[PDB]
Amino acid sequence: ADSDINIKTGTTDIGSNTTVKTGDLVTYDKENGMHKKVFYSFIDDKNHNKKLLVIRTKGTIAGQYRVYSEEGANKSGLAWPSAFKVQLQLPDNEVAQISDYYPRNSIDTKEYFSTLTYGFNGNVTGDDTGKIGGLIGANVSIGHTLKYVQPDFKTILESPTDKKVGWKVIFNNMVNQNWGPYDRDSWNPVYGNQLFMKTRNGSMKAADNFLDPNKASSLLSSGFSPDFATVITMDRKASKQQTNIDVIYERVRDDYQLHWTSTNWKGTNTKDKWTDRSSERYKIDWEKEEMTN
Amino acid sequence: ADSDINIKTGTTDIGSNTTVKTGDLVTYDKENGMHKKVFYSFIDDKNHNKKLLVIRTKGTIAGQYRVYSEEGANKSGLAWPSAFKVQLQLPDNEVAQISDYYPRNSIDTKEYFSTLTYGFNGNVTGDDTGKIGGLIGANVSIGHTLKYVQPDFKTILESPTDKKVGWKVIFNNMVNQNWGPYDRDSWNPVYGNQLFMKTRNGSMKAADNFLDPNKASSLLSSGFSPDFATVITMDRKASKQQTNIDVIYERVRDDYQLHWTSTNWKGTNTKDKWTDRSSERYKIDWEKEEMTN
Amino acid sequence: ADSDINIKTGTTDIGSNTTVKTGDLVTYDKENGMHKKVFYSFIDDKNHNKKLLVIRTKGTIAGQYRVYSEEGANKSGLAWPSAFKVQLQLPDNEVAQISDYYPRNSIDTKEYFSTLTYGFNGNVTGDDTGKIGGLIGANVSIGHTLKYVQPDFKTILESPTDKKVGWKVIFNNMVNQNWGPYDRDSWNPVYGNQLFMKTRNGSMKAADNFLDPNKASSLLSSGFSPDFATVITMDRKASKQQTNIDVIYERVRDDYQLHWTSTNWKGTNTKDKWTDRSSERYKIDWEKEEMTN
Amino acid sequence: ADSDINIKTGTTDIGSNTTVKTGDLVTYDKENGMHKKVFYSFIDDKNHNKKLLVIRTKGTIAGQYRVYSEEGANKSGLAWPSAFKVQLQLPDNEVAQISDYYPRNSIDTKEYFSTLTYGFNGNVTGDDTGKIGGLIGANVSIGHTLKYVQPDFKTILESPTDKKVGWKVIFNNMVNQNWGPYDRDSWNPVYGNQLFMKTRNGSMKAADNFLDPNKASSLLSSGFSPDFATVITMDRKASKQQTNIDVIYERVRDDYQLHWTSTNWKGTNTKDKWTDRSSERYKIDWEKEEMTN
Amino acid sequence: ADSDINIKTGTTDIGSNTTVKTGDLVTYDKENGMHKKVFYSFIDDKNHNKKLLVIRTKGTIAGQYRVYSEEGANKSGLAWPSAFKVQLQLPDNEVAQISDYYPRNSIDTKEYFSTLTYGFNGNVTGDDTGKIGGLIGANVSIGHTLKYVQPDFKTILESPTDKKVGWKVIFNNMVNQNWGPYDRDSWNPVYGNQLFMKTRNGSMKAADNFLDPNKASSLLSSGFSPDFATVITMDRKASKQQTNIDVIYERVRDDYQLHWTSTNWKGTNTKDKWTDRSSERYKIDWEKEEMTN
Amino acid sequence: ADSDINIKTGTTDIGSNTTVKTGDLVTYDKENGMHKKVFYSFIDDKNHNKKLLVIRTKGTIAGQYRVYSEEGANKSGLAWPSAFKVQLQLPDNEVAQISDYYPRNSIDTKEYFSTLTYGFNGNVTGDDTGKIGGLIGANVSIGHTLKYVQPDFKTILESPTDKKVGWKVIFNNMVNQNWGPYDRDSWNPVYGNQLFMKTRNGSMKAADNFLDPNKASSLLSSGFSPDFATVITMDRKASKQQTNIDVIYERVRDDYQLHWTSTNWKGTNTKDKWTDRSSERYKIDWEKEEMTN
Repeated sequence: ADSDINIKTGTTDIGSNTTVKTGDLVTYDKENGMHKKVFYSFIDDKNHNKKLLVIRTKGTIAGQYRVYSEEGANKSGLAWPSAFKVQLQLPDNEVAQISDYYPRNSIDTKEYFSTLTYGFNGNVTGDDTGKIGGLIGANVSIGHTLKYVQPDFKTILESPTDKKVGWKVIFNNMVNQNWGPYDRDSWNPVYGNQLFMKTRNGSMKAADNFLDPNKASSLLSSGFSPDFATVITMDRKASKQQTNIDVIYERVRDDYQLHWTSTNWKGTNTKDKWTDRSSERYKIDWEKEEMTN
Repeated sequence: ADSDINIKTGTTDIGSNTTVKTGDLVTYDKENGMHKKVFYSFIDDKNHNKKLLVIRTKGTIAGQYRVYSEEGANKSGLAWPSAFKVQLQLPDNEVAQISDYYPRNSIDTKEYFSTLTYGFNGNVTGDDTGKIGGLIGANVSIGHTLKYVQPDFKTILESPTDKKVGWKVIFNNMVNQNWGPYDRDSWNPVYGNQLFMKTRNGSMKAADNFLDPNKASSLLSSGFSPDFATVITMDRKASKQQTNIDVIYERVRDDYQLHWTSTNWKGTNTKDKWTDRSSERYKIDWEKEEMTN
Repeated sequence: ADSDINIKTGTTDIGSNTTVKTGDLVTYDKENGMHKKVFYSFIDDKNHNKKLLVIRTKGTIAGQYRVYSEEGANKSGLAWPSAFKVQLQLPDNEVAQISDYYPRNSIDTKEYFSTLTYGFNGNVTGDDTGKIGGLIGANVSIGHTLKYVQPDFKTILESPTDKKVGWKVIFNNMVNQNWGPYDRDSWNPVYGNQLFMKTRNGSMKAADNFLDPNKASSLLSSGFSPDFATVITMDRKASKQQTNIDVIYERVRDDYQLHWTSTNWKGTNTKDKWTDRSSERYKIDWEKEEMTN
Repeated sequence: ADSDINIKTGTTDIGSNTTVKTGDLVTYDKENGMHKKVFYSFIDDKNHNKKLLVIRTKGTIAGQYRVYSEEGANKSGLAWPSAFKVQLQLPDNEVAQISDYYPRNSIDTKEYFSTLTYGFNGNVTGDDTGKIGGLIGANVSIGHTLKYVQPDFKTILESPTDKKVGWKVIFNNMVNQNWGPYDRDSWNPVYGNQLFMKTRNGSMKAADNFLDPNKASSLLSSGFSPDFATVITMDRKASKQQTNIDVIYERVRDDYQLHWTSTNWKGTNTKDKWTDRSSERYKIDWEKEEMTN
Repeated sequence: ADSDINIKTGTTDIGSNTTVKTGDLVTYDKENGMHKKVFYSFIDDKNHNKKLLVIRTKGTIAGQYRVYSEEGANKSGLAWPSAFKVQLQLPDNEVAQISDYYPRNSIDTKEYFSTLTYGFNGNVTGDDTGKIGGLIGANVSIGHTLKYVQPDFKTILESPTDKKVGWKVIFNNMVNQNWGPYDRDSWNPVYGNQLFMKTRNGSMKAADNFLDPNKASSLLSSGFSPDFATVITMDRKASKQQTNIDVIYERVRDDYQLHWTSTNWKGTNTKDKWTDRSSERYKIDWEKEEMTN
Repeated sequence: ADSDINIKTGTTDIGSNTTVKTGDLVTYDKENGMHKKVFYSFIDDKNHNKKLLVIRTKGTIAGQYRVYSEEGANKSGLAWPSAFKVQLQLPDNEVAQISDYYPRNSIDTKEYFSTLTYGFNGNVTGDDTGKIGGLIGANVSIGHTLKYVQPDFKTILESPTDKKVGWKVIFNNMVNQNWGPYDRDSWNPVYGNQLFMKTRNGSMKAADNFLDPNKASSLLSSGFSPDFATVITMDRKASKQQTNIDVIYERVRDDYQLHWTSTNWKGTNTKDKWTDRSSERYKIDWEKEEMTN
């Protein structure tokens, strides 16, 4: 921080004594169930070597966790979102550049416990018959415990360039009725992948043996709301002061099936079965300081 | 955060050098037990590409946790709120759009502990006859503990569109006298669903074996107070500057029944038995900057 | 928060550039042991569609925990506060409305631990007579732990309407000398309800066997200090600009009896035996911005 | 909080555009070992319906933990502070009223853990004589752990009226050299009350077997420093604009006695054996805005 | 802190009453997969004895966790980033100097638990054949537990000079599907280094038995975003007011190889196999207050 | 704090309404590997009885952990930093004085847990031969656990005078691959001091059996960055308004050696084997308010 290097807090920040122009653009993709919103801000700070545009991609991508197929009361399929993505990209010829973005990837951590225990113990015995016993034993033990926190979905910044940047919010693992957690590769010889399995031996229809969406991550059904920031810089001398930028909102769905094996339910999961993409092109005008679609 | 992208904090926010018009609208629906309040704010920031309206839906929806029927000291039923909802909807023909909302869905997390321990141990026996013994054992154990916090109710943002948005605050699980927690599906072969059961063998009227409301989640009886924000944007060039919007407050009740088998108490719960819906239309005048009903 | 929807913090609040008129009104009800204080504030913000009055009910209701009954050396009774209440009410012929209140009901939570542990272990034996013993075993163990924090009293907002609002701070459960906790229904076949029982077999007068107030929640004796806010809105065009409002401070007391049973003490608790109600009418003059009693 | 009811923070607070007059009055009572200090502030805010006076009582009351009696090397007594009190009282004829005070009583909490564990385990044996053994067992258990933090002294707001208010800082319990905690009633058949017992059977004089003051709560010896605030309101139209108020600082002492039983030290504690009271009258002049003694 | 030495906060910071010149410079290195961004700030504060330039190196270095080799179906290698580095260096002939930098190295800590437990116990036995028996045991244990937090990567400031400074974010250790953690030296006689081994006995080809990147530190694949700051000072009297500086972004990759023994999978890791170096020369002009590349 | 004594925050602090002159002085000692930086500030506050100079000693001293000798494959030595020091001293004849400094020594704490557990257990046995067994036991246990956090290095303020002040950051203890912690006196009869021993039995060259620096405290290699402040006061009437001050940056290295015992590695540590001192003289001119070297 500025204070760490003996400089007045905020001394190096951009934006002071500058008139900032903001805007809001909303688009609803019915087919893809995506409410997409861009909130932008043009900052042309004259004490800065470039014009700046901050693009905040928000809105909400519905989850759409849903039983889609059902062939027999012993077989059914469930579609669920294994990944949500937001990506922005400047066409090859553009002179403006991706300069910054937030959030970024943070370094995870874990706590580790190492334990060593020494012990001795004696023991004198007897009986109503006069006999007397004796016991002397020792003991040692080495314990190791690992502790780490894990979110239902991980928010990752995709390797950016000066032309593109993106974020993917991917399913990590999830608790199923106080068990697991489970993930896309969880496997049990008897039950297979129990990720979204309600009962193991329940005797009901297949379509009726999936975890209640309310008892699972809310992003799976109701959805995830992007809140990412992208900073584009533009030279004041660039010959062309109009820039196009394409934005993609995407949902990748997995296929989780449950079938009855005469004795119990067994679950299977196939990755990236379906991909839903919604694309929009925005026109950036650095002279009028407006963004449109 | 603005500071993460080297921008002066607050530089991109809307509302400066703007006169904000606010207002309060209260409606009480006695039949449905709902105190409904709208707190709105028109922000027509000329440096923003559109007019802005912030609609805050508050007040509170009574829980209405009560014994509604009773067919003898052996049977009785209890109605309880399994869900509270608030929805805002713009008629499809409106040019105005839903642009943002808060709160949204947050990624849940959990703690995982994996432990591995191994030890050795000596032992020497002996009796007053000169006999000497000896024991040598070793062991290993693998253990894993899962930890996660669970609210009694979950606050969820439903998949919004540019015309409708909503929230649902649904019953999750609950502690019953230091045991459980229990949920809508909890089932015991002997007692059934004990969620709101006061005693297991209690020898009293059935209408009196329901948990004391003071010992259960306060939202079940006294109620929940919505505190949601919805932002609507409007083009300043739109020919028609009046917008209608409907707001619905809702309560979904389950049916928890208790009957005396002959040896103990057994509980059962029926989902979404009743739905109380209170709707109301408001008129948004973007030129006068006022909301009415 | 305003920042969550890209708006400058505070942009939406009421009160700026407004002269606020405040007042203090204190009333002491000796018979009911109640110090009742109203702190009011008139906010007539011309950019808000209505006049506002914020009423803060404070002061403090004495607890009055006491050994009031002494029927011989084997019987004695203790009166204690199981609930404290504060209620505000507008008459039915009023155009003014209850618009907001604080605090409200919060969603409680609980932490849950699920553990699975298994292990193996060898074991060879031998005595000074050639014999050699062997042992091989395994083990599995499932365990779950429920953790939840519990306040001595719970502060609850009762289902409000546009004419009435209220809070009740009710006894939840309490620790009795490093044990329990106990509540209004704790029942032990031998000692009954030990909520406020000092000793179990002590040989003293029944009146001297109650828990020292200094060792129980301080609200039980010294008392609870309300700190609630109610906001009332009034249309500036309504014919009458005067409003009456009744405020009621209330204390509900239980009766904890202790009796000697030949060998030890046993306790019983009777619910809501007494109710100390203290009401007062206030006049609100919206034109002079004064509140009086 | 004001933000909870959509009002600009601080809007309803008193004190703006007002000249506040403050003062310090210090008194040292030698016989009672009490440094008494009053810090006052007159706030005559013209947009508040009454004049206000904030009286803060500070200073320090010496603990005075000390061996007062000695009867040979077998018996000795120690006087210690079990309570510190501060009270303010307006004569009954005064029109001025006590309006608020701080701190007040807060709701205490506790943590409760409920645990259930399942357990199964097999086993096989076989000596060198070729005979095979076996063993199959199961197990189950329930555990409860209560956790709660306990201060050495509790700060309590005594039930106030519109004429008097006070606080009492009472001894709760205390750790004695890692043992305990112990309180005023602690009892052990062998040693009695070990609250301030240095050793259980040390060979020294009684007057030398009391716990080192440095190893016990600092309030017991060096003392307690009150930091309470009392708010008094006054009608501006009151004919008489002078007010008298008495302020009392107090210390209540218990009697801890030790005596050699021939085999070990035994402790006894007598409650409220001595009370040291220091009262002083102050004159409040609401017109000159000064307090004097 | 300034408050610690009785000085008004910020009193000694640089930057007040100074016009600061800032700039952004973005460069994308396709061959090396690096988005490089320099955000600079010239602060020529006349009450400071020298000119100052704050250089912040940001952007992001892709991780590039990939399967580069595959000699058959039973042997494949994975290239992964063991270190990310950012360095700045002023030619040795420059009069300008590196003055400060952030972050720096912080002192690590660890928690230590030492336990001593001693116990006693008895046991009285008796069989239906009138036989009685006793049992008296005793024991003592000494436990020791070590707790410490371990980031997947460590951020280290390399020993700087007045001409060169750098940081290195090096792989520390990581959790592999709840096991481990593992590091570059982890070794098992059976499976070798299991750092990125998906299965121990799977029958898939080698190239398909590497841990899925989504289940490993996100810096390994998507990458790390540098956020370092360097402060350079310059004498205002210096004859040459232009300075060259080289900035180097680097990625060091290890080579983790898997091969099927015939019974299971065995992994090995080769350190610093490859190094990707991306260097760039910037021109600093202290008179014009701009940086260019 | 000021607030604790009813005084407006910052009222007693120095610096307001004063023009502060600051400066940066950088020196790099190549032979001792020390980047030395002084950031100073002259504060001549006219409402303060003396001129002040705040000197902040920063920069960083390289750790320099390294294999210095390799006499054979069974013997090798390692040099490492056991202490880092920064000292300032005013010559005996100087009238200026050391007045304050930060950080200072903080009082350390530890957590102590004392436990007592007792219980009972019955046991009924029986077999096919007809036998009927029985068992009754009792048990008591006393456990103590000590918990305390320990930094790898301690930062200590050396005893200052009005002419000298200093800080020493000394090696405390350190975890070695999950074991230990070890310190400078750690000793095991078999392996001796395992402080920086990589493997106990490893069959490689001694020069290759030292802990990987990345797996040890970062200060050991990359170095420590001082961040200390000392304030010097000067009488405005002192005849000589020039002051000399000498600054020392120091590194003290220990010698850690490893030799092969023909069966395993054995570590040894020799204290303060080497000392690297870098001294610098600065001239303080209180009239021009500049500092030079």
